[PDB]
Amino acid sequence: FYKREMFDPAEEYKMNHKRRGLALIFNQKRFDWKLGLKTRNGTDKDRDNLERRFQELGFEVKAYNDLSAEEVLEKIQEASTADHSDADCFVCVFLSHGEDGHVYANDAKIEIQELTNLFKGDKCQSLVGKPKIFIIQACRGDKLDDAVTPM
Amino acid sequence: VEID
Amino acid sequence: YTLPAGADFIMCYSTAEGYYSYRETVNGSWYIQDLCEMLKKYGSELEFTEILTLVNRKVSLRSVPNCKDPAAIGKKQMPCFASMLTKKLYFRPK
Repeated sequence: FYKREMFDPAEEYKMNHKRRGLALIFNQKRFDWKLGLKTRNGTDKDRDNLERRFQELGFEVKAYNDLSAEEVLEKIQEASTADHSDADCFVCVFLSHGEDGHVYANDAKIEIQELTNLFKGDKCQSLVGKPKIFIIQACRGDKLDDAVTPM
Repeated sequence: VEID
Repeated sequence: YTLPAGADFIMCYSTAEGYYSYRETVNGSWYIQDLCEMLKKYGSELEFTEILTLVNRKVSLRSVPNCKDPAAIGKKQMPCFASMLTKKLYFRPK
């Protein structure tokens, strides 16, 4: 047969590097008076839970509690410019309030594209073609979803 | 339950 | 062989855009609770987006039982993942 399928539906990311990779967790519990945000009690249970499952899967987990926005970008840039050559991939988790397209650090808004841009191929080359996983536990607005029933 |  | 700079991201959101997310003060938020429960059961066995679809199903069946403000009682939460992935992702043990 002259036409080989070049996009096999079974194709998988190669997950056979030396390390699994970094998982960062940004746990935001308390906020500046200037932000006017209520304290997210229960989030440490979320953090401890994520750190456990991510360790079970092989990641190196770095959990930060209540960092400022500048410090979040500092730890993001630190991950962005690291050597991911023998990592399978990269995870980044954010536990905060948010809205629009931004989450809150301890003191200030952070657009989610600020979290993601430093890992785009043109900036973090050692991750090109590797999965980059971002998890946002945050409000994205203030609508409520109603309950409906199949008929 | 809380809102966040 | 070139890729987009935007390739192979997956954005996993606890709720849909514009909408609230819900959190238990003892057990943590609905989404992370269910994500970790699915990861515990199938992290090393299933494709990551099938897990997220399971998480989607689990959070979808919950209902706000009681809320510091009662206008969210009986309300729902639908999570949503945005995939820019190009292959199947597994965390099979290594």
